[PDB]
Amino acid sequence: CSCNDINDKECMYFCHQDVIWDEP
Repeated sequence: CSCNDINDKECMYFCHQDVIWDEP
């Protein structure tokens, strides 16, 4: 997962989700 510009709640959400995307 990659988060820095975004918040922790959203970060962890898709972190265990493993969103290998960038543009949805």
